[PDB]
Amino acid sequence: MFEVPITLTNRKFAQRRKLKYQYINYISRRFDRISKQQKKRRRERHWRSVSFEIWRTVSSQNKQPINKQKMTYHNFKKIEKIPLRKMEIPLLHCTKENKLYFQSISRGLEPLKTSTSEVRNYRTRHIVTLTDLLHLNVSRHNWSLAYKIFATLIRIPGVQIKSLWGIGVEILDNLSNSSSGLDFLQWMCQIYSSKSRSIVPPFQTGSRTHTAKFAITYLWSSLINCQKSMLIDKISEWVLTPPFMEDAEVWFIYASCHLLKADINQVIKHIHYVRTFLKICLDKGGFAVPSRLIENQLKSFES
Amino acid sequence: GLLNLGVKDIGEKVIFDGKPLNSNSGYLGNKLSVSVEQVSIAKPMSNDGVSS
Repeated sequence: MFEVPITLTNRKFAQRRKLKYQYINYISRRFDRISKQQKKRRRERHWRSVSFEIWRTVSSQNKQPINKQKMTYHNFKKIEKIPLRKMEIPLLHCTKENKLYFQSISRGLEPLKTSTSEVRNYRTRHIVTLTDLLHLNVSRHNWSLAYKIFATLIRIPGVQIKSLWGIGVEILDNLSNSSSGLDFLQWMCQIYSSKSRSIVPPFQTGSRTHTAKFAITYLWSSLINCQKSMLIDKISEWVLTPPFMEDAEVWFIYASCHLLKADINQVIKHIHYVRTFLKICLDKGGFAVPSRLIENQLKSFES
Repeated sequence: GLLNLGVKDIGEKVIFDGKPLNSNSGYLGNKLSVSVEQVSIAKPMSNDGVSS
């Protein structure tokens, strides 16, 4: 009853997405008309926008104005009537289950089986139980079992590493026996930071644009390994090998490295330093409500 | 660093598309401004083939 961490499937689901986005396109085409293939799905899904430290959202103010009824019954069924037929052609080539699937999604029903629910089979149902027991044991603070789970999981030739916070917290409350925590974190980062589609990202990703998980997690957690102090110039040397260098938040990680080094003219240059990266992190992002707090601290330093 | 100061000297490189805009007219079209910003040098690193 939880998301699976393996690449969803082969099967039907492609032909279903076919039917879906093909029909979508026929209706939206005739709709702009009246208002006046993996690739068809691709263009289709394509032309569309793809007191505390909140990445504040973009709120409503310069946005738009009001609309007034577009769509009576007699006029919707206009736009519906033709594309449904063109659909009657390749519907003739997809399978019965997907005839009825398209039929119902087109009546506006919504399925009550899931892609997981219907992908039957010895092996996957076993993985499903394995991963469940993982997520359960981790909820239970049963770090030992949990760990056993995780290990037998990743042993299996199907699981992609989308279960890393799995370890990153698991191996984290497991001081016991294994290289851990930062080990995993900076490992993830080093491996998946270069070149060396669906079924993806925010908490996994590749290069050229940003990479939540591994990056920021080791990138603060090492600074927490320096709250273990009271290391830094290392974290800021290899933090100081950008660029993605639009990673503004990592600009704030850098400025944090300088406020922690600051804790004689050396300490000056470290406070000068943090003063610089805070605004080069006015790049944009959006942190630290008043930087005048950071700066009141920097004046407690200036003493 | 010298480079980031050096590049700062080069400044823009300007070229004009020449579209009339349909205002004889002194309008030269869109103005392209090409200038670098800052330069960095990565330490020597070995990527393994492709795949980053």
